[PDB]
Amino acid sequence: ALSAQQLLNASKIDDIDSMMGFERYVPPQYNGRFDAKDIDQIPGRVGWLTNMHATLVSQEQGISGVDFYFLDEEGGSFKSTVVYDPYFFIACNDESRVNDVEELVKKYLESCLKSLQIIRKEDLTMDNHLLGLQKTLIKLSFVNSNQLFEARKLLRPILQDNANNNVQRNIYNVVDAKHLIEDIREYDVPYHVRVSIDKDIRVGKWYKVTQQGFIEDTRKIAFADPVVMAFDIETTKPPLKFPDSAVDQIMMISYMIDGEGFLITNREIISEDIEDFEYTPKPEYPGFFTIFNENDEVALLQRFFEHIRDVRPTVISTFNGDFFDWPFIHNRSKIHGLDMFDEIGFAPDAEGEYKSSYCSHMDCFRWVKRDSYLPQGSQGLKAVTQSKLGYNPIELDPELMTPYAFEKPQHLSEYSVSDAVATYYLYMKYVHPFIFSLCTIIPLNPDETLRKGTGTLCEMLLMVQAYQHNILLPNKHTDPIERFYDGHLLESETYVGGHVESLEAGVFRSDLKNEFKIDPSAIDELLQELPEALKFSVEVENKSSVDKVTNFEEIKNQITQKLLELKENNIRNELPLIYHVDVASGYPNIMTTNRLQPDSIKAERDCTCARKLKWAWRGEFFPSKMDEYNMIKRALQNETFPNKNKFSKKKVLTFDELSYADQVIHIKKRLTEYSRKVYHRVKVSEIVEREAIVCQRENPFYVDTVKSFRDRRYEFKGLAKTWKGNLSKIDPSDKHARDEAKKMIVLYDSLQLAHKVILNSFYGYVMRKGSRWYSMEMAGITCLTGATIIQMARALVERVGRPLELDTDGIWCILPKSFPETYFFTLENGKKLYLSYPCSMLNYRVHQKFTNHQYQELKDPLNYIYETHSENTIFFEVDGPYKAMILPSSKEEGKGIKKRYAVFNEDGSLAELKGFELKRRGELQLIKNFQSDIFKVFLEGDTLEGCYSAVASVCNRWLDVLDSHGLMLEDEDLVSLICENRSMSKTLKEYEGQKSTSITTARRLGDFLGEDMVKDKGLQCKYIISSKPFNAPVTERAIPVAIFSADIPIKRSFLRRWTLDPSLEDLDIRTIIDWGYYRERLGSAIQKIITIPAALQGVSNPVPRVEHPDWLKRKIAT
DNA sequence: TAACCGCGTTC
DNA sequence: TCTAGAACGCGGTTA
Ligand SMILES: O=c1ccn([C@@H]2O[C@H](COP(=O)(O)OP(=O)(O)OP(=O)(O)O)[C@@H](O)[C@H]2O)c(=O)[nH]1
Ligand SMILES: [Ca+2]
Ligand SMILES: [Ca+2]
Ligand SMILES: [Ca+2]
Repeated sequence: ALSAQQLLNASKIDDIDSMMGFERYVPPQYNGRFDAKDIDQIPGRVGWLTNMHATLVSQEQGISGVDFYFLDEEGGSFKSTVVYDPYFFIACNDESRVNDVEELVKKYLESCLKSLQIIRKEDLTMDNHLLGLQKTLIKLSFVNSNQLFEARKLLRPILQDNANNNVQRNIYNVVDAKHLIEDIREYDVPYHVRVSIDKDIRVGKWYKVTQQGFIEDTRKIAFADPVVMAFDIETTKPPLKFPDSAVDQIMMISYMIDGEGFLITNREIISEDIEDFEYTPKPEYPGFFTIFNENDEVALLQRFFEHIRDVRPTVISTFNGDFFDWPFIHNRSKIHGLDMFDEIGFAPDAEGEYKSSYCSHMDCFRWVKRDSYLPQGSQGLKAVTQSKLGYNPIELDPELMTPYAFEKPQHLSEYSVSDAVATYYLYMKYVHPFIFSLCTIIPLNPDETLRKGTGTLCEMLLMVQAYQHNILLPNKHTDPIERFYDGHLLESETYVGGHVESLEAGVFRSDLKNEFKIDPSAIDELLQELPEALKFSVEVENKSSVDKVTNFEEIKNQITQKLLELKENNIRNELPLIYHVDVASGYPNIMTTNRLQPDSIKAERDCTCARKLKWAWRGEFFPSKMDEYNMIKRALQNETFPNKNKFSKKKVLTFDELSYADQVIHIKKRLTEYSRKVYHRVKVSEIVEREAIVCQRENPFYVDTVKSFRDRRYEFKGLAKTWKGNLSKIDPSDKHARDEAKKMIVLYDSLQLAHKVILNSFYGYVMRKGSRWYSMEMAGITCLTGATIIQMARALVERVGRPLELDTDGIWCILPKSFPETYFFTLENGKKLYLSYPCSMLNYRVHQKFTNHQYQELKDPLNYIYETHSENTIFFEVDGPYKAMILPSSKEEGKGIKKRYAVFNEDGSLAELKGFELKRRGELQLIKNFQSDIFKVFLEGDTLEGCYSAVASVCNRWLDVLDSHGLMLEDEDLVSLICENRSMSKTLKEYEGQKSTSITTARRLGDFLGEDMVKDKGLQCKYIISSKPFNAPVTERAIPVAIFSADIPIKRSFLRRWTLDPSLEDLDIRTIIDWGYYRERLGSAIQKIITIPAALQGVSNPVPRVEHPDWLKRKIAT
């Protein structure tokens, strides 16, 4: 009877919408033909779709439908409602008797079923579906979703029983219609997704709402301009603690509406009335903020709710507002006897996020977290503003927030409007165009398009294709609770992913000579392939013909000579060429080349059309066999356990009474113990080479969806490279032009990276939990193939140059200055074709060794005729040459550091900075600032030995800071330089039985500040490592840096407690630091970046105060 | 030493 | 309920 609450909320939503200008529109009646070619003749209203929600409407019980919120061409707004019967399917194990099943379900579901019907869809798991055979299904249609759910509850027992054996009575006897129900299908599709897919309606498109339905207006494709608002709230706060929606109150709320700024102030906390002012951090971001100095918090809350109600915003944007701002405003409204929903139509949803019916809430922190491609260290508003808006917003220590409400209140007002300016323009410039364009292809509304996982977005895209090709959706994947290998219980299984190699460390610079040993057989190979490779570069790499290029022979000879000079002088000491080669959309193009997709992975039983491809399976299992396995379960069966309902008539249960899971949970622990004692190892790892069949004739709806999104992303990736060239062609004095060109580059880099995470997820989706198209084989084939290609390329580079670092699909390398480099074919039309010989030599070989010659495609659908052709879209791309690249080395013998380096452009700017602590979130600020100071200095110096001498100076100055026990620095730069920060993904209760600096910091923070400090995850544990107690583990000396700002009484007690020294009176931070610990941290940094890499290049220790490891001193002494 | 964990990176 | 993947560096504990 929950329909009541649902029918109720619909009427509430209907009224809130009309209050905001969204009255329900019903179009005139029309009896002429429905043809989009006569859109101007059909009666109806034209609007721009801005939102969609599922609703329960009565005619004038509840009927399911979808509310579609529009903005019209006359500056007005409205909404329209489409109704559509929810439905799912019943599949049969005997197609000749579906009418019996049909007759049974029509009576068994007499209560909730509205209609039924026999439908055929294409099933990709069925024999002969490639010849036109279809699956026969019963389409069960309902009046609303509540009825659909009841049928599923009524059908699951029949599905549970039909796989639970048949209770027999007369044992001497030799089919029921119930047993003909194989499974239910397409039952877990969200209703609004179902309507958006079947009706082909997308937010962001123009439609004409007529009686016949929605007619897309393809004549207009430019978005209408909604009313957009962004807001930031700032609240008082207990010193050294977090705000509380109960005790603390909102000081002020800054916001901007379509460009115009505002600020409401609570004058019971703000010491003075604030006067209108301007914060325009850059000319392109105007910010004229009118102020509203209200009396009390209640008055502030009512100005906000009244302004919102008057401007009527279809989009409201925040930064982390779903988990702070909106809940704070909601609790402050409740305490003050205000109801947020009745006032602004906003209320928390099933996951604690605040949404409305008429306005989309766009938390920009969701975009940053999912689509920015920004590291977690750079996901704060300040870092996002710097990177994406090109300036520094106003800063303010959060401890100073509540005091400055009284002492310096104008400064507080400037900070709040800074956060406001950043959020509005971040949304309008970045989040708004991306999400609303994405809505035009994804059947979700803006709220969900921004928030759903990228694997769900991929699933949404694939379901469209599958539906529009009449392909039956697979049910969501499910793992077995237990899987076994050679009698051992498996802990985990996966595939061998990407191949990563650390090949060389040290300093490499375009002006510092390097030693090259060139394989003369490699040069002989390149010369044998040269003629065809340049023909390949002309015709395949440039979509051209060798006839129209006029200087083909001159280029051939020029490269030939340079090659031959290298074959005679194998040993060479030349300047380097620091280049990067990487496959463009590697895993996508690997997939499309090999026709990879989950429905193409076939067994030998179920299928020339077959292309055998290899992958590596890796499993982690216990060392115990089955004989041992069953022994522990028997012992667990005799044991008794506590009941999950703490309060129950009963208070204990048996194993067999426990969930098959909790059971396996207990089996896991005991099995681990037994393996640790009898075997001494708890987990055995094994890699098994496997081979899979990929049918080259299967319905390619998946791989076509990847290919289409690949081409979608490439448009923005290409525009970014186009504008990176346009900026290089503008004269340096022509400012503004460079400024707009740089803005275009940041725009298209961002857009293409935001598509890259979706493109990335098309690869990961086949391994996602709940994936409708699961395939471990397809992913393993993709990874192994890329590893085969990247090492073939390394083999060639090894023989004509020095590869430095290798990762998955990319290689960093130095090549001789005299290696064939860049050439330009000239066409009869004067058009020039670019040629990077290092690139095209790899791509010709790639297309010799990895082409798919078995790719098939439907030529004639009516008579099912396939044609085979050769497909290969795997190409290396190239960037460089660069000024410098710095790769660190390990502290251990014969070991490298993968995934960490720094690359510098010829102009001196930083190109790439990978992996280093400087980039990661948290880490020790000392190591952060040291790395920040060091990498630039690697460009100074006239020789390699003089280069290391330049960095050594910074090093010794930083060692001087620590050898001096922080006497040099003022009090601040110390507390800031020696603090280490770490985040806790869970809360501290969830780390039971674990030792870590963050755990110790969190517990000590709670004993001194209260249990409210650990009530939420994501805590920022800021700590220093104390010297005392001596000889104690480091996790036992982590002191939270908040104590040194606490009142003396608390400081001494806890300090004394934490140092195990009750006689301590000296409380000065510098006397508490274990400076030897930090001196060792800096030493390891200097060791891995400077000293050991220098030794590997034959340079005496440039920082002798950092002693070499004993293995390195012995290696040089011999 | 070597196994192992949490966090946050590079792909 | 909703939920893309694996390989890797490093500080730190623990067989
Ligand atoms: O977050 C990520 C990044 C990368 N990958 C996977 O790593 C592969 C190689 O990682 P790349 O960064 O080279 O991606 P790409 O080739 O698709 O992009 P561009 O070089 O054209 O810029 C990608 O093709 C993808 O499958 C992920 O699965 N997730
Ligand atoms: Ca803020
Ligand atoms: Ca790539
Ligand atoms: Ca690339």
